[PDB]
Amino acid sequence: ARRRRAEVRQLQPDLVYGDVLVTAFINKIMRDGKKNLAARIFYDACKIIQEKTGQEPLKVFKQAVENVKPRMEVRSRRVGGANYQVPMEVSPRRQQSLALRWLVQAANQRPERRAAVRIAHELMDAAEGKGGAVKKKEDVERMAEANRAYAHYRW
Amino acid sequence: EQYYGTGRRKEAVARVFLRPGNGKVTVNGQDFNEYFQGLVRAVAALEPLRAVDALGRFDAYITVRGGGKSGQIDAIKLGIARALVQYNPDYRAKLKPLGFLTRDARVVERKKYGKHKARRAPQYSKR
Amino acid sequence: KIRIKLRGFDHKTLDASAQKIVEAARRSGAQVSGPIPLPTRVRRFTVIRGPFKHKDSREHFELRTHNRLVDIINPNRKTIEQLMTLDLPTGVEIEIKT
Amino acid sequence: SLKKGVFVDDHLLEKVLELNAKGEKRLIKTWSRRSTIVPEMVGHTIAVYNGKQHVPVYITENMVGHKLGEFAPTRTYR
Amino acid sequence: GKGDRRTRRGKIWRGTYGKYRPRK
Amino acid sequence: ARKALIEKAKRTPKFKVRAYTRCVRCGRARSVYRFFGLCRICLRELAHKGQLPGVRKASW
Amino acid sequence: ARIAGVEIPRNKRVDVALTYIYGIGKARAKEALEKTGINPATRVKDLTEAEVVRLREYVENTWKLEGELRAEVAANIKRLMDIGCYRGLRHRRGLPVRGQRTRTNARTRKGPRKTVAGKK
RNA sequence: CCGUUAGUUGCCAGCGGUUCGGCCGGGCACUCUAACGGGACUGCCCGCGAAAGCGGGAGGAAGGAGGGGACGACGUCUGGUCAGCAUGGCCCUUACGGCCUGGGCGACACACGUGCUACAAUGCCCACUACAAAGCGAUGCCACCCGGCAACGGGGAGCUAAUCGCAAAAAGGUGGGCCCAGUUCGGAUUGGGGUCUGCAACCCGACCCCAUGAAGCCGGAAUCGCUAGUAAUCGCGGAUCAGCCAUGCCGCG
Repeated sequence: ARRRRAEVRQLQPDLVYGDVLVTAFINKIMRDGKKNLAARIFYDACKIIQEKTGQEPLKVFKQAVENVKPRMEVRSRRVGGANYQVPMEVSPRRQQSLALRWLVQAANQRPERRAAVRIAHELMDAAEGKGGAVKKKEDVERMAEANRAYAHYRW
Repeated sequence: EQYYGTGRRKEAVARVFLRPGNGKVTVNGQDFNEYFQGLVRAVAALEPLRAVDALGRFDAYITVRGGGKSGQIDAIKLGIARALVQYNPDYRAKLKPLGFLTRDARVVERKKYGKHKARRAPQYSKR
Repeated sequence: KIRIKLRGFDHKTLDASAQKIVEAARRSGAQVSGPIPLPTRVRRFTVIRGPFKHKDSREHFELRTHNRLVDIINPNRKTIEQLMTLDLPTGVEIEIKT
Repeated sequence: SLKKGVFVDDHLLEKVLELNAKGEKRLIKTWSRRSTIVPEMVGHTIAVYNGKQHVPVYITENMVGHKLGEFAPTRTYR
Repeated sequence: GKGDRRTRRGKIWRGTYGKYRPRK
Repeated sequence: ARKALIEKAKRTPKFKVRAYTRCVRCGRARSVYRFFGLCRICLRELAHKGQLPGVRKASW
Repeated sequence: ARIAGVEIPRNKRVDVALTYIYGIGKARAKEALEKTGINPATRVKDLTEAEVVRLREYVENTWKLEGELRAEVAANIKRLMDIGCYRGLRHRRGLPVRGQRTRTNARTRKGPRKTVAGKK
């Protein structure tokens, strides 16, 4: 990215809820370009949110994400000596990136053997605001506060 | 009585034939959902109709040959679209906005010598 | 129904050479079913550019056999006139059949 | 590994069969380590070349079916 | 998988046919 | 050796297993393309001169 | 329940379970289950003494096994020592035997990695 | 992307006969095949600019180098190669030439590079299930029959190959199995029985089937690739070639 700003690569709407945010999340689930298998999972998992709660999946989903977005984080920095964990505001596009990435990672950290379940129970534990994703997210936010002393370096 | 647009996408070509009235869709002497059997995306190929409002009110007979499945899904998506603009020059100004009308040039880029794979380059060790 | 195959490394002197073979058969016979282009058999060579040890970097060489075909429905000698010797093919070949 | 003969060399057999009319010679030295040890023509000792020299190998019943090369190893300290 | 002579996958990878992947 | 050798590779020998190829100009054992009796080098050479017909600069 | 040698497979499917025998693989057990007509899906847990003997009988009989097999292998090799063929001194040395490289690899046949010094 | 030329590969697209296989009359529409052309120019609109141009909008398959190649200045590294070849010098000329048989280049206490196959459930097995995209084949590909669990062996039709064959695409989809285990993960190693090519497979071939089933539960310090049909992942072919140590390379999708 020396020359340009690079356009936020624009995604193909969810062919089932009509949501760009969803595809995004489907892609993060995908391994070796098995997009089919990936969507099976996301949807089978929306299945497991009715079969377990009254409310709409797209709604659990939107919400789980919201809780997992970090607002500040430490970026590393050169100074005369060694380095400084410099807290700074996290841009909206990145917030999204991190949320989804974290949901999928946290999901596959869970104990249940079948993927759609893991995805679901994590989605569920998130909107309630107590998944291991929201954990490794308060860890960031807290750590940006620990370092509040160095917030006079933000570019 | 009859309508045609040709779709292509990456080795795969679509023969589309629209007929008035109905809702059912043959592909290669097979039901749609029989050809694209639980392949999550297929429901996309007919999105050109959904956008015009002819959601149902057309029959479609289809040949489709070339390389592979998910391309064919898009191939059709062009056929359908092209075929129905040739049943209405007025079907431009709504299909073009979502551009179901652009061929989409993106092919397998070609394997280059010295690389492993077109871009993927071999493994440097330095020391 | 005389039907003839024509091979050639040279795509120009076939569509050229074996499509005078359509004048001298509509002008001197009767009905022709025009030149038909058979797909090509492309033999490729991959050669390491240097005499010694330069395994990445080579150069690509092809040898491309083009294939053209001609049908006429006229086994008379009002045709076999030009169509035996009346030449302009120099790196070409002929398959003769019915 | 074949089953249509036991691809054993002429020059050797000729020399064994012709030793098989009262023949008990040690002086027997081959170069065909490629030849199969053949059903029962045992008792003898054959000097097999390893590339550098021939080797006094005594031949027993338990060791038929094997090639001669198997008993004359070609490289040093192994 | 690909390493196992006695799987379908094994056979494919290896080029071969046999008991574990026949020729129809 | 490469003479008593360029020569020996011409005799039809006892057992056909021993039958090898050899670049017919650049008198040479390895990478001998069979359609040309030509060593990959003494080959890229003639190709460049056009002394092998139809043979060309490939590009796609 | 103790089929072969001194063998108690358990609680898993019999095709899998038969496996736990030395000299029985996925193939020889696919076989036994047909030549004695036992549904191979059945859990060992649940199957007739009838069946368990039909099995005992077929297996303990049809082929050499689990220990006195083991003994034949031990003694096939000590005989490969004979007067002493190649593959012999090779077993003697503990190095590969199906003619593979030794420069790199051969780790399975050699005790982990006995590292040394050298160079400049 | 579109057009013209062209009908043993395209089809009820349209109609008729179909033993219901485009197979048969029949047609090239379409798909394709391959030749030739057209098309994109900052040409058009708005805004900024002195200009070049920049940002945006139109229409268009494509828009500002649309995407990938071929193509490597003057020179640099006394770079590489005398073992491809050519060459000055120098040196051996019953031997530093030549011929053969056998061994070696395949050694193995160690150490590094590049890879392959894994460590599993987004997984593994077995079944059923055309989505085809380059190339090769008449001392060849080998359909199809029969023998064999199979490698393969009989037979044996077709193709000088858009006609016949390699050819199964694999990942996928459907069904069923395994249930978290060093396992139905993984297939190293070793025992055994065979197949093939070849004068010949000990050192030193690949392949099939039975047994044997190793380390490996995702890797320290380090460190490599890639910016889109790319990376990742799945197969397919070819060159050399009797066979093959190809997991390599060059290519296809």
